[PDB]
Amino acid sequence: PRARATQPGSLGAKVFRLNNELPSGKTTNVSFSESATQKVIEAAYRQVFGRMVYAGQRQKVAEIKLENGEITLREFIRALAKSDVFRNTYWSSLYVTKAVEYIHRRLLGRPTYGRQEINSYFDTCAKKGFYALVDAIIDSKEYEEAF
Amino acid sequence: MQDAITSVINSADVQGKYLDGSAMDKLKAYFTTGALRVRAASTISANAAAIVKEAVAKSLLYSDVTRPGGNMYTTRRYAACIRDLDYYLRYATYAMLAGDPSILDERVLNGLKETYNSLGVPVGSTVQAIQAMKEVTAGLVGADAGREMGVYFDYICSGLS
Amino acid sequence: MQDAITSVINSADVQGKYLDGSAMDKLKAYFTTGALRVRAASTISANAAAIVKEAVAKSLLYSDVTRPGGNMYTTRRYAACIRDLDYYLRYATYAMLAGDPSILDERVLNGLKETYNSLGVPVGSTVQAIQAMKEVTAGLVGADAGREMGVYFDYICSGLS
Amino acid sequence: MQDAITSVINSADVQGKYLDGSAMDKLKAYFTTGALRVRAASTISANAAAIVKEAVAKSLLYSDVTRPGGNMYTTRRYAACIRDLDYYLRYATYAMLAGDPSILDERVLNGLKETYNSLGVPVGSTVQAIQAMKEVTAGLVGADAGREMGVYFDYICSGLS
Amino acid sequence: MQDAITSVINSADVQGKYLDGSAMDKLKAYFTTGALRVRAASTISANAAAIVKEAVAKSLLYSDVTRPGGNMYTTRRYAACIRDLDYYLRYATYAMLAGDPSILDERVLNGLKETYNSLGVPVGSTVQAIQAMKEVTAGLVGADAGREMGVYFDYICSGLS
Amino acid sequence: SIVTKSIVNADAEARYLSPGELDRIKAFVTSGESRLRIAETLTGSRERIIKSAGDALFQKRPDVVSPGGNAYGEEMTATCLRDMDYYLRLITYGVVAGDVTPIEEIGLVGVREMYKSLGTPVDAVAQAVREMKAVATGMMSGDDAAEAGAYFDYVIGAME
Amino acid sequence: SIVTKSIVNADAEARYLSPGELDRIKAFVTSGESRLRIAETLTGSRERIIKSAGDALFQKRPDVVSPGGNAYGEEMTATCLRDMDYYLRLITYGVVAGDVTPIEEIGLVGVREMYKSLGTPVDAVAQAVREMKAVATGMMSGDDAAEAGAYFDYVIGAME
Amino acid sequence: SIVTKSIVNADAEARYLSPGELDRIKAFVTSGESRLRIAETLTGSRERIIKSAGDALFQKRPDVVSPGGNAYGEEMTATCLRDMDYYLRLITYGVVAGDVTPIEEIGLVGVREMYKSLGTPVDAVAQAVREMKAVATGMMSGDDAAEAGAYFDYVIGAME
Amino acid sequence: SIVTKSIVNADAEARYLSPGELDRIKAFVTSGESRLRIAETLTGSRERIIKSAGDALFQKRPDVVSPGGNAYGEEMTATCLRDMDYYLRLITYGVVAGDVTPIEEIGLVGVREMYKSLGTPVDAVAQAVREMKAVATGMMSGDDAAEAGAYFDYVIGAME
Amino acid sequence: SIVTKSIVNADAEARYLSPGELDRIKAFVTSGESRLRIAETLTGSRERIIKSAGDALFQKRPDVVSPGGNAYGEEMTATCLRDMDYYLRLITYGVVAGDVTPIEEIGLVGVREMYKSLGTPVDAVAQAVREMKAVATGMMSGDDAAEAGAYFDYVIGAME
Amino acid sequence: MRMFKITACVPSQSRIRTQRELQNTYFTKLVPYDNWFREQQRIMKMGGKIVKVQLATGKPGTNTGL
Ligand SMILES: CCC1=C(C)/C(=C/C2=NC(=C\c3[nH]c(/C=C4\NC(=O)[C@H](C)[C@H]4CC)c(C)c3CCC(=O)O)/C(CCC(=O)O)=C2C)NC1=O
Ligand SMILES: CCC1=C(C)/C(=C/C2=NC(=C\c3[nH]c(/C=C4\NC(=O)[C@H](C)[C@H]4CC)c(C)c3CCC(=O)O)/C(CCC(=O)O)=C2C)NC1=O
Ligand SMILES: CCC1=C(C)/C(=C/C2=NC(=C\c3[nH]c(/C=C4\NC(=O)[C@H](C)[C@H]4CC)c(C)c3CCC(=O)O)/C(CCC(=O)O)=C2C)NC1=O
Ligand SMILES: CCC1=C(C)/C(=C/C2=NC(=C\c3[nH]c(/C=C4\NC(=O)[C@H](C)[C@H]4CC)c(C)c3CCC(=O)O)/C(CCC(=O)O)=C2C)NC1=O
Ligand SMILES: CCC1=C(C)/C(=C/C2=NC(=C\c3[nH]c(/C=C4\NC(=O)[C@H](C)[C@H]4CC)c(C)c3CCC(=O)O)/C(CCC(=O)O)=C2C)NC1=O
Ligand SMILES: CCC1=C(C)/C(=C/C2=NC(=C\c3[nH]c(/C=C4\NC(=O)[C@H](C)[C@H]4CC)c(C)c3CCC(=O)O)/C(CCC(=O)O)=C2C)NC1=O
Ligand SMILES: CCC1=C(C)/C(=C/C2=NC(=C\c3[nH]c(/C=C4\NC(=O)[C@H](C)[C@H]4CC)c(C)c3CCC(=O)O)/C(CCC(=O)O)=C2C)NC1=O
Ligand SMILES: CCC1=C(C)/C(=C/C2=NC(=C\c3[nH]c(/C=C4\NC(=O)[C@H](C)[C@H]4CC)c(C)c3CCC(=O)O)/C(CCC(=O)O)=C2C)NC1=O
Ligand SMILES: CCC1=C(C)/C(=C/C2=NC(=C\c3[nH]c(/C=C4\NC(=O)[C@H](C)[C@H]4CC)c(C)c3CCC(=O)O)/C(CCC(=O)O)=C2C)NC1=O
Repeated sequence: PRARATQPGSLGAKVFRLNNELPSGKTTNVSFSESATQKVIEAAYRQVFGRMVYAGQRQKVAEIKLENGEITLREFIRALAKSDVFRNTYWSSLYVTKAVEYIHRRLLGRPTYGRQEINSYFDTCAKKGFYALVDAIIDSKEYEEAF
Repeated sequence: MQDAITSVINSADVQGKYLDGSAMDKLKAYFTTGALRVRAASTISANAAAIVKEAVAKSLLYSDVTRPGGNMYTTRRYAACIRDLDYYLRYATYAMLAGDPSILDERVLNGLKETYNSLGVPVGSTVQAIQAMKEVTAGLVGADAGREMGVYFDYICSGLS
Repeated sequence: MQDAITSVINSADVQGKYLDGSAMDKLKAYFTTGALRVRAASTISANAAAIVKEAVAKSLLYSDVTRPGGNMYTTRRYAACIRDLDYYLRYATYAMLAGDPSILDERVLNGLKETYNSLGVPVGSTVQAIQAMKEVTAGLVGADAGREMGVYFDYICSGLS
Repeated sequence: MQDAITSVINSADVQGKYLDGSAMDKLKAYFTTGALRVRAASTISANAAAIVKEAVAKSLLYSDVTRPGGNMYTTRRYAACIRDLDYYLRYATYAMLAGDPSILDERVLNGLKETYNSLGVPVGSTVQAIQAMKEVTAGLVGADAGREMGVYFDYICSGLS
Repeated sequence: MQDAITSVINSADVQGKYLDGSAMDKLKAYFTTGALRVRAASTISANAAAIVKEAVAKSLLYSDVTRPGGNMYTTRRYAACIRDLDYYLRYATYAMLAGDPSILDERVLNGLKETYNSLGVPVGSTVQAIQAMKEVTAGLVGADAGREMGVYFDYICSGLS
Repeated sequence: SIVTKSIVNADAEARYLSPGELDRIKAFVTSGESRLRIAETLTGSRERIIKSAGDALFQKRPDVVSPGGNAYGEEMTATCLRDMDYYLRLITYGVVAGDVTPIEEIGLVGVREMYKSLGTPVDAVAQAVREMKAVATGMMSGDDAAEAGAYFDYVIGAME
Repeated sequence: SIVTKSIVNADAEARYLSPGELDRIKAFVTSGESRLRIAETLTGSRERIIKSAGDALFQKRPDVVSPGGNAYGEEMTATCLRDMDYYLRLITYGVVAGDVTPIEEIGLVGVREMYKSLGTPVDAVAQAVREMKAVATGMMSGDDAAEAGAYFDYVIGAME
Repeated sequence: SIVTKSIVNADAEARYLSPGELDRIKAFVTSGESRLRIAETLTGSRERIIKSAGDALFQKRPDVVSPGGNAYGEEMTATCLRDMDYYLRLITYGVVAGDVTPIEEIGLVGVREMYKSLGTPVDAVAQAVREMKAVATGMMSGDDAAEAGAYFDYVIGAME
Repeated sequence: SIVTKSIVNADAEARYLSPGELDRIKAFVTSGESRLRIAETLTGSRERIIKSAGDALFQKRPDVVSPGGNAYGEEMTATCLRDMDYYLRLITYGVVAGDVTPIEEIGLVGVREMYKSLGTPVDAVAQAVREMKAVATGMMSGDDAAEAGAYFDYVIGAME
Repeated sequence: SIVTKSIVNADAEARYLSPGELDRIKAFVTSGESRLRIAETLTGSRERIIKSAGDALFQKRPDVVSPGGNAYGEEMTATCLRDMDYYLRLITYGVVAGDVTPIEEIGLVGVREMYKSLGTPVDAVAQAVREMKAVATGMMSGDDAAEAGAYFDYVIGAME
Repeated sequence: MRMFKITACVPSQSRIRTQRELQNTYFTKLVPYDNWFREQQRIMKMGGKIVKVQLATGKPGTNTGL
């Protein structure tokens, strides 16, 4: 449980980090920084939604706030997951328990462990709703320790 | 998830045809009943907790299921039961507003039987609880609004059984 | 985020009084403007892409910015420029609908100044482009709503400069 | 992140011209340095741990820092110190390979100053350790590439101080 | 985050010595206080909601804050106020158990000042509420542990002011 | 109002306002006179509404006015009527707003937590707003009573 | 539709429908008769709308019918008029439903990807819907033309 | 219990039981005799505990038995004493188990939601457990009263 | 260049440069003369390449030069050839860089968005760079034509 | 100490302290005298422990005192005994803390990295703390030797 | 929206990594008001002192409109 944060090498999926922090005022034309930031935004779009979303549907306001550097990658993934296209795709078409399970597999990278964990997240879905479900998944200590 | 309008449009689109007179008549029927649907939805949103607690007071209270050994015994199980009944009333209100029970089998009745069978939840006792909830809300909103609520309550009880 | 209505309610709330007749006067002023605000908003929403392309064709196109040596040279910077202009027009339409420039001070002009200093964006070219867009939308949707868009575009320019 | 090549392309791009002969002169200067840059980079990559241990043994070991009372006392702070030194050496090798200190200004000296003020890290001991590492790598890989590493280590010290 | 024990170990560690007899004296002082610290902590944990409601009923209730015009007017601000008071009481209980106010300086008073300036929270009303809570918990759990809670509540007030 | 809610909806969906909700804002604009009349009649007879509703609440639920209850004494009953005054005031604000959101911002977020602190039974407050609803809809004409009863119904729904 | 959107927007928020949303559904329910009249106006005269709009489009943008363009030839021009017929049908659906979720949820999501895979200029399609809007709002009364032009406006806006 | 809690806390950590946890289990195993004596003290005199605690509660909080309160009438007062009997039984379970996971895991998780759905003031229930604690710790020796008052303290703390 | 890309790869993986990519930089260093020759021949005959490729594009796709199309008129055709000049210039930059990254930074990020704004059909631009590729590889020797055609191929791949 | 660790455990699990770990803190409070006696005897005889353990280590592993080894010379052997002094000091700190966490914070995080830097064989340091453990448990009474040997055992476990 | 601009710094404490990680240990970002308590508790659980908190947008003393 100390090694939740250790990334797998060549035996699992690759992990994308936003470590370069896209920093520039008076940026070079052939700056390599924006291109890697586009790679990371690409990666967040296809890990949250699964696929690259259609061209009219992607959020440009959260991409712009990330490339300017005011929000973190965690809050950017929270703004991707609390969007209308994500909830119309995954939360509004499905059963509530199946939506809890699939949103947990999308945002935490793993299926749920047991019943307490599902009785606690679907209670957050009960008294508060889907937005607090995304907020409680992104809050969790496994998310902060893993990513 | 589709209301009466979206289902009419989906039928006319799967046909590939334009909206003929029968579709116009169906949409006129929905546009006449919609104000009654709105007022019944407001009246049900008024008294959510009262309808739920009167349904438990009619059916589930003072029976064996609230006694030791019952599935409604503990405070956790009581809170989850109130939570389940609030879900049934809320989604019956949604299906009343849409005029189509597609949300019920999309989002309530999808894995509900297998969940209740895995947990050990009695399906007959919760069907009686939903029936008492239907009886209370039909006493609340009147005859015809109670009937158009009870058709979706009977849909939930039929999909649960 | 406040309307004319929410700012009236807020001002009557800080001092602590109920609704007085002067508040009702401001509210009826807002409504009698708000009908034509709706029609102008629909007209701007219909023609936003042509408005932005006429704005950049009026002011920014044959200058040093869209040329080499300017901050609008590459296709990355051109796409960012068109996106910045679209966002100015959209937020001006929101401020026109609400009847209050609090959204422009809240979401647009919050940190736009310092990132425009830090990226080296010229403030004067942006202000010229916004004013060109202002009389483009004034010639499109009409005179009084042209003035409506005018004070909100001027609010954006004053927060920018 | 720019090389000598990318900075040449970038400078010829801001003013808007094609490649002139002076740009080709800078490019051939970069190549004739770049062959020995490669061999020096392989030598530094081979001996990085010995370079860092000789740097700390030269300057930081028998002082008050590695002693109690200094910022290098605990094993946590010692491990952080060795990691900081390894990162300085690695980024100096990257800047030596690229022929441009833009990476040091981009990734190293971005917010390193304020966290060094906030954690209470001594700037002078770090600068002494980097200069000791500089002549350690100069005695290792040779004279001209020693000067190459020298201006990039000096760039790190000037951004630090 | 340090106890009396961890601060003793830390102080003996910075100068570099082993445990001396005066450290054992401080440790036995901590233990003979710590038994009644445990009983007072259980008493405070049992009655925290009544303590907070008596604190706000003593000082904040019939003033301008809980009235309109104050920062405690809306139910949002009232709920935030009760949550702030509960957090002050909980962290005071943690500091009482540890025997060290380092937790209050670490987690409570870290950035609480500037957000209290920025949201416009009155410092004086909060200090009065904390002192009212202080003698409420003093009358609850007793005299010596009342003094224990007193210096930690005073630490919170001094970090606040 | 309805305009702030339509704006935050078009913002989160990152598009302009649809002509449906432009027509909604236009219909709200034209119905301003009816809501002004409703809020006018409510601000007119607030004392009579509060007095009849408070006596009906005390007749229905005597636990709050009993010894040992919450609202016991002159000042406690006066503060109970003051809280009913605040809720009828927020009812008028939401009636003139066309939306329930100022009622949400001012008096619906933490009422369970703060009444858990004061010791007020929240279902008694729901009964009080129920009596205020019955009296105010008894005063109004039936269509305007339906409009005001929508907001009253929302308040008692968010209570219990 | 309006009812779907209100139900979903209350559904994520874990609340019932607010009374303002309920009178929104009520006003849409009352305006459904005028919506059905606009739908019959758009349905009954689809031949002249598609014919005149195709004529004005190919007059306005002649390069797409010239050799080298997409809609060159008999069957290609027939497919072009078929695509215009599809968009007029979606306009009728959006007129009846009271919102643009039929139009967007059927024929506007991947329209850029589809027309890029076909090799079609999307601006000329926007001009086709513009000429359809001109012929259609030339066919109705004032408020009917405004209510239909809202959805035509949404289609041309969702093109570019 | 103590053994369950130690096993689970070592179980998440992927380790065996630490020796400090093992002497914790050993000390609980030795103190089980005094725990069983406190349990027989609480079990054998449950009639007088429930009777005297109900008497002192209705003396202290008379509004819940007055008309208008929850426990008004014969069967409602019988159900009130039954709920107090439930909580004394859970107190006995927590006394035997050496930890509050029986009490919390049976009758304290959704206690707020249940008593809000029934219409019950939870502060009066906390007063009921307070009077039960007074009668029960008036019935034992000093350390026995402290060890039982720890679990009574946990129940009143978990109420509010 | 290849060195910036290897440096950002070793940076994100937080290690030194591997001897494989050191050998890659060394091989790039030795192949500098061949890429200088390729970029030399391309900068020599840029006008002939642009003229033959533009006439081949206008012969292949006449929709852009038709009335109503994008590139209609003297100045519009001249700006079309100017855009082909910019793309051949970026082709030479990427040819001398050994990497496609300056072509990405200068002219590949938002070309779909900006050509959606201007109204330019992007597939026509892909055909233009296809004709420039065919003509430039017709000019070069076959191995150097393969190298330049790799970058041309990358540009038309990022276009369509 | 045990209290900081129980507090960070109750913090991450976002609850109050369980009565099990309250009993854990109370038992730690009562066992303070025994741990004071253990740390007292260790702080008494630290020089004899260090001298016998260093000579036993040099008798067991002569590679460190050989020419070419790490601890060669007067000052190097004195610094070796100084490092053994630091580790016995941290052993006493963890013995009086009731937890291994100050030993972790001060001297267990980067010992492999820093001894990779200095050239010290870390398994030789593990042998040194093994000899210090054997000598200190030879000095103590068997129960207190078990307690001190738990912390010594933890240090040699975190070493190798 | 009442967006807070925070200039906080996050500590190391343990698990020394060979990644660069300047962007985690010192940063300046902006977070919304409603989750500002949660995020502040994350910085408190990490153990790093926060330097400056400002309110980027919105006004104190507003009962309606947020
Ligand atoms: C939104 C669609 C949906 C529904 C309906 C749903 C139900 C659901 N009800 C559950 C439990 C429950 N449901 C009941 C309800 C009842 N038992 C009785 O005796 C009564 C007859 C009946 C109430 C009227 C009880 C007592 C439990 C708890 C079982 C337990 O804790 O062992 C559980 C077990 C996990 C948990 O409590 O939080 C689920 C997933 N989940 C969903 O996603
Ligand atoms: C909702 C309110 C809001 C606004 C307005 C906003 C603007 C914004 N404009 C930006 C860039 C830009 N904005 C411009 C603007 C212009 N081109 C010019 O030269 C003219 C002076 C002007 C065209 C009218 C340019 C050129 C850039 C990109 C410069 C660069 O970073 O390469 C960026 C950096 C990220 C990006 O590349 O887009 C942001 C965040 N963000 C917001 O959240
Ligand atoms: C663990 C340490 C810790 C503390 C203490 C803490 C406090 C804290 N108090 C806040 C607000 C507040 N605190 C108060 C306080 C008061 N009401 C008054 O008027 C009195 C002066 C005082 C009641 C005793 C109020 C009114 C607000 C909300 C003001 C607003 O933003 O609308 C906020 C902004 C977010 C929120 O709305 O809760 C934080 C983060 N955060 C922490 O992490
Ligand atoms: C606009 C949003 C809003 C609400 C809801 C609000 C409630 C509120 N209710 C209060 C008191 C009170 N409210 C009640 C009300 C009740 N108890 C009963 O017995 C009745 C059943 C129920 C009346 C419906 C009582 C008895 C008090 C005094 C409590 C005390 O003094 O302990 C006070 C304390 C005095 C003050 O500062 O004015 C506030 C702030 N304030 C607000 O700004
Ligand atoms: C209801 C939503 C919907 C749309 C829009 C749709 C479009 C659609 N348009 C097609 C072709 C086409 N559509 C056009 C249309 C045009 N080209 C022009 O120059 C004009 C600007 C424009 C019409 C005015 C043309 C020319 C083709 C043939 C493309 C080809 O043959 O390569 C095809 C492929 C053949 C087929 O199966 O019909 C589809 C699927 N399908 C749908 O389900
Ligand atoms: C072991 C954990 C556990 C608890 C606590 C529990 C409580 C519980 N209390 C109930 C009723 C009740 N409980 C009370 C109790 C009180 N009202 C007051 O005024 C007093 C303050 C207080 C007791 C001293 C009353 C009055 C009712 C009847 C509510 C009604 O009839 O509406 C009911 C519904 C009827 C039934 O089946 O008994 C349950 C399930 N069940 C459980 O399994
Ligand atoms: C190096 C990266 C880069 C690119 C790609 C670029 C494109 C670019 N293309 C432009 C115009 C244009 N480009 C075209 C090109 C075309 N339309 C057609 O018919 C042809 C098929 C196609 C030619 C392949 C046309 C017609 C215009 C003028 C558009 C107008 O005036 O409306 C302009 C406006 C004039 C100016 O400021 O120079 C720019 C900036 N600029 C850059 O810096
Ligand atoms: C409390 C946590 C802590 C530790 C662990 C620590 C270790 C430490 N060991 C050191 C040296 C050393 N330590 C050794 C020890 C050894 N080599 C051997 O041959 C023996 C097998 C082994 C002894 C067990 C030697 C030989 C040196 C001198 C190394 C040199 O000078 O190159 C030094 C350098 C001198 C100084 O600044 O005091 C430090 C800081 N300091 C600390 O604060
Ligand atoms: C890629 C560029 C980059 C650098 C350089 C970087 C440095 C960096 N150095 C740090 C600490 C440190 N750096 C030192 C440095 C030193 N020891 C001394 O006393 C000397 C003056 C100097 C040894 C040469 C120390 C002692 C700490 C830890 C202080 C503490 O937080 O306890 C920290 C805080 C987290 C940590 O504990 O490691 C960062 C982020 N981060 C980056 O992303």
